[PDB]
Amino acid sequence: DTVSFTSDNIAAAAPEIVQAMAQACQGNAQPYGGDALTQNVEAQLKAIFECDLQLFLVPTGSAANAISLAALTPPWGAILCHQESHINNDECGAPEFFTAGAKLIAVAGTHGKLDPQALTQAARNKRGDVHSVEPTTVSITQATEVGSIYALDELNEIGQICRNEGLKLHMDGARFANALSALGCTPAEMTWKAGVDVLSFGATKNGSLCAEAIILFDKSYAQEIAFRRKRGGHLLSKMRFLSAQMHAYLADDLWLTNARHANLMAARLAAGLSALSRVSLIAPTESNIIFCRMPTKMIAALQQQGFQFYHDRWGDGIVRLVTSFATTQAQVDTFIAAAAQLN
Amino acid sequence: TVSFTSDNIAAAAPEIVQAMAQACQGNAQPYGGDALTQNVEAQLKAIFECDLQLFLVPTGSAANAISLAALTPPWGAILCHQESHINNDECGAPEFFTAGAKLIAVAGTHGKLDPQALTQAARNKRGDVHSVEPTTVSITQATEVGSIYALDELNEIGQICRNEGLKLHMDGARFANALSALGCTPAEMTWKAGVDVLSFGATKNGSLCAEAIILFDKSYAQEIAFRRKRGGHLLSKMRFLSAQMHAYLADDLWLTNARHANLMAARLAAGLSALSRVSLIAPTESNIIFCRMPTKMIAALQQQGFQFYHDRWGDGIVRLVTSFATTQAQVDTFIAAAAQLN
Amino acid sequence: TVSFTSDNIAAAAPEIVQAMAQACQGNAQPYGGDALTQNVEAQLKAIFECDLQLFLVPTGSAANAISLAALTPPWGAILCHQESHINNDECGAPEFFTAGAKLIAVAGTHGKLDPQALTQAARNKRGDVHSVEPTTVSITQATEVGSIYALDELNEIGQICRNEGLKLHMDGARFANALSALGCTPAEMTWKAGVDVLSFGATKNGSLCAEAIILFDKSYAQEIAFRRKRGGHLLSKMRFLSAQMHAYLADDLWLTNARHANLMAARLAAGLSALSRVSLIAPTESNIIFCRMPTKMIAALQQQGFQFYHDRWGDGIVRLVTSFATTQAQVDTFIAAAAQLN
Amino acid sequence: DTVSFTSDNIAAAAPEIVQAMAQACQGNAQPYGGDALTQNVEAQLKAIFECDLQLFLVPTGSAANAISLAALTPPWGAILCHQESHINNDECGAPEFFTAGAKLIAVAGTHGKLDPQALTQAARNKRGDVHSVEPTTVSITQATEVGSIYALDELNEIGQICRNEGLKLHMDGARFANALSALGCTPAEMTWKAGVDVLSFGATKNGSLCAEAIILFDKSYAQEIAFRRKRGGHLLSKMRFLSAQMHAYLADDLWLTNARHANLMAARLAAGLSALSRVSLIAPTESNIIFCRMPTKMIAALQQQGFQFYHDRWGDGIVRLVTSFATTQAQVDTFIAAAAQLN
Repeated sequence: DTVSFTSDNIAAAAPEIVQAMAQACQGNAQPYGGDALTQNVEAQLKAIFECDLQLFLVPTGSAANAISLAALTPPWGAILCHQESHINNDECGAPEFFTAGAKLIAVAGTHGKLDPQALTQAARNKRGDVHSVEPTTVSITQATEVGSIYALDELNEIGQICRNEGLKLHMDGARFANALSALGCTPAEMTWKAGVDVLSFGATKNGSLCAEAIILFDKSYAQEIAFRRKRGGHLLSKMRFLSAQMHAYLADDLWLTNARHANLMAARLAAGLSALSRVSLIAPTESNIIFCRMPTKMIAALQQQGFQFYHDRWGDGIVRLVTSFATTQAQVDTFIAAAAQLN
Repeated sequence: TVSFTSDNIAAAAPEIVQAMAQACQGNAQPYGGDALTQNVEAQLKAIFECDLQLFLVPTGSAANAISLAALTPPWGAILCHQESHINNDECGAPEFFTAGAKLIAVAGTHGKLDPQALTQAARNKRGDVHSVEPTTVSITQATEVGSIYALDELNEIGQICRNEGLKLHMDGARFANALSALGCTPAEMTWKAGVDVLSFGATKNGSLCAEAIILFDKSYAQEIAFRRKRGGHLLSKMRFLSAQMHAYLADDLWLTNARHANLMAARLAAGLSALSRVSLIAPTESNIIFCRMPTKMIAALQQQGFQFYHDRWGDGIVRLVTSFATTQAQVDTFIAAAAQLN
Repeated sequence: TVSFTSDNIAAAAPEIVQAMAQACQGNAQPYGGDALTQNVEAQLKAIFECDLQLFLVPTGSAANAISLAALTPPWGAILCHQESHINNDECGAPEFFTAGAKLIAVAGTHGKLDPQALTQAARNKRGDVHSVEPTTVSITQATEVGSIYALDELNEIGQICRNEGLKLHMDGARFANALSALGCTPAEMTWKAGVDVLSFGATKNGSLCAEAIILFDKSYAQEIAFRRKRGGHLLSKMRFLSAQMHAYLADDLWLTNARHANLMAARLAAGLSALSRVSLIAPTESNIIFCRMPTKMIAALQQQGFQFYHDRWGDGIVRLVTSFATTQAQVDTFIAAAAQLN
Repeated sequence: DTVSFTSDNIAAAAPEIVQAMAQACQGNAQPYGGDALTQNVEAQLKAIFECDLQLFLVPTGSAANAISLAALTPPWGAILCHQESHINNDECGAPEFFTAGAKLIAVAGTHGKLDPQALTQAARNKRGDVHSVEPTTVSITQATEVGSIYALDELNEIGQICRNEGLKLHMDGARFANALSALGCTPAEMTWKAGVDVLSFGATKNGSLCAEAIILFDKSYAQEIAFRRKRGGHLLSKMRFLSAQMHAYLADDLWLTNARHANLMAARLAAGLSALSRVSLIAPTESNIIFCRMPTKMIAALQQQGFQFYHDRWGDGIVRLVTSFATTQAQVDTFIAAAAQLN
């Protein structure tokens, strides 16, 4: 039962990250992010993104989305996003809670990526009608929930659509490092250079304990996010224990190394499974998330052998396999050999 | 730099950070599905001598707002003290989670609620559709100024909530500091007095960010679970919040850390009150001291590297907060520096 | 000009404005304490053949938002059609009153929910703390596309709500148009089918602004009474909202206005459908008609002075809505003008 | 049968008000304020207040207060008002609901007014503190709930405080005309000349049915008030029947005449009572609201004779008497004669 591909949050934290917390719990520090360790992490993130920004460390990626969307969306506003996006399905209405009831309008798109024409139509729809909610913000997940990745030309176009229609762009980066490692571009080209204004920098699924970051590029919303982070109960007094994780998460490119390894194990797992006759991939994997089609008997037999994964959410035969930074080749190859015998 | 500003400046106890290292191995079911979250819940059931449900949260203000949101309707009112944490230092976190409930201040001394004023506030404009209806009460134990409710005052507040059909929530951010001074069992300070939901605090008493919502009336379990997730306070890697709480309760570490913090405040106040120009404004009950000093003493102590809060309550008024990590040398140093400036 | 945009452009019925002048004499107890508001409620108890509770509101959007808010928790979900009014033309009024409840669109043909698609959306991710919990269903009768739920279709939805622990709300802004086309009793259309709260619409059928929240499950009476006051929908001089509803129901005037509106729509649809280039999306059931016209014909009718809503649902799709004041000459003028354009 | 002085909401409309809705009935009109009568009413208020403004007709004065405060106050903001204000007591948290949970902070003051020193102290309190809500808006009631009337000097002083502290000033004017008639000033001097940004122009208590007006002087919140009026359910389709009330309300100075009559019948009622030996006035009468002390037996006898009033909400023997536009000199003389016989 120890071989699981349900999610990347089942894994523990990196040894370098837990040791940073043990080295941080020394002496006294000014609470609520006014310490020296938090200032170093914000300055380090500025050099990584090659621009000025403001750090808002939060304990949950869902809170990183809800606080970000609340600073940009008025209660009468609308948040354009994908139907399968995380803010629309697996947050228990956390955006609707923080935005004081702003509506989330699902926009058509393939492979978890917003279609540019469908986004422009949704943005201009009923603009000027007092009887309708007004689209103000667009949310894109990078990497997407279905294991796909926006390319640089796909991100730049969405940003331009936001510019032309007066919309704000928020990037859900719970698996940000997986998309960055698969493209090899700089973090700036994948964020603010493409038009992203607020970024939900995710680190928990990539090796941290709970240290998530709201990376704000448009500092005009700084007062909003700061007040809304405290108002939501996400301003921790002993902040240095969340910035200790992020400091080790960014040191020596540990975050890039962890994400690269997770993407390799997923490509190895998808290669071994798609080679089977009765198994097919819904799309070639680009991150650490795999969506494949297996015969229904193969799903039940694999779960009966101890393998844990997510099924029966996206239809019949659809199985989601997610690797982590701590996934070993033995775990991947064992899952391949087990499904091969059933084939 | 010797500081008595608050207990949130200290780190965690060495056992707390080490229990996370042991929990940092292997894979575990996320969002509280691990056996460690089940253990700390079963451990808290044995401590409070009753059945309960645990909801770990990162901050104590989140524990308050989530607890109050499960008990208070939007058209309801939360009866609390004027100087309470939920009414001042949360940026309207209760008003946010409760979908706009109204916090009504109730008169009282030393951050405590007066039973007469509470009864008059609970019965004000009952049945009137034009006014918000009182529904819940919030008390802080120990209070924001370090005062401690007696078990007899908690029973009276609890009986008022039963007579008026209200719900009782306790802000236990410094729960351990009040429990050690009373020497009573946790059950007598909570559900035996009538407390329905408890914000079990541990951060100030030696944890990194382990706060707990202790629900005694399990009829609100579905609302707390949904609102904690809806508010973004449901962490995936729960075993790292549970590992802090496991070491926090193991071998009575929380009772020892609190007894040490309360004891260090007693020595600091007794040594300062022995000075001619230094007097105590209120008797020290937990780990928060309120004393009066000469204005030159305050500036001279802050030039030497001593940190504390002063202007927030008056001229010459100085607040000193000791934590589990304040040493006997740090207490005697601040006293000797004040004695020289005397 | 001759307009078929909506039935809210119409005047007030002469009997409605007459009743307001008959009620502007003397004093009366405010906020519904008068004898006229109590008479209108008792008059509705006899019409619906059951005990109920009346909550007069100035707007049908508020009637939907207040009703759904009393039934939905903030972490809950409202199951409705994609083209429903609460999901399109209320500026998030349900999301506002419900403190951010998520409106989930359920598949359905001709603006009517599919029973098999509704039962799947209710069971979907039940027990998942990460997902919003479906709590209520909202069906519009008559619907926005001009269709009408039959009695067997209303009872099936009511059974699915009872099977999945859901609460049923009925949007009845054009409730009378659906009742007159079926000829059944108001009880058979509402609570007998399983409806728990009804947005009884009267403005579009000849009233100025007297909308009514008819509550059959009186356990939510306290919620609605507090939420319409909390939303600013509790008028002091309510005897002038109940004066409209009294004349609205007097001598079956509301049934006479609705029957006339449906007959004028059947006349308009018959003449247009007989034309060569004009097609009906579906046969008309209420006072609302959706038809397909050539693009040149639409602009030509707009250039002659005729008013209707277009380019909101597609190319060539035109919505024509008749009112109680629509004359046969206005209808025959629109038929003759569109016929000349062929 | 019963001669009541409970409030001015028990009365009906002026004859001109109900006759105006009958004339605005005939014909078809564009809904949701698109008709010509709603525009003409807005044009009249531009001439009455001698400035450019925007009109938002609402059914209740609580809706006028809550919608106005929601446009000015952010969710983390704070509303400064009096403890006994209508928004803090008799609206069932309507301001808290429309503002998405903004806090209402009570400011000390006498006769329902705000003290300038206590207001500056509440505005400067805990500025820049992220843990505390930030004061953003001020709300004053003219005339106050106890019938007291702000002077023009007191109104201008509060306005400069709002400008010195970056605050927005909203005025609750449910009995606006009662205060305007006694001061004898222009409507502009009472509102925007003193710094009022949005006004809850009240008319129901002065002879209307439900024609309450949100008058916006700072049209930067125009888009926000329109969205918040519709989102709250206060955008009526057949608005030509709310503006028809307001057209007759403003025609031929009917609103000034009704308010003067209400203030006159109150001054006559207070003069005849204070002359009696056993009933005294607690405060000088300024508008249509009176406060007087009576022995307990006189209250019970007046209650058994049919007279209606509030008698135990403020103290021992404290009786509040409220006159309206429909109060006659026969109704005033009858109440005084009955109380004189009891004396």
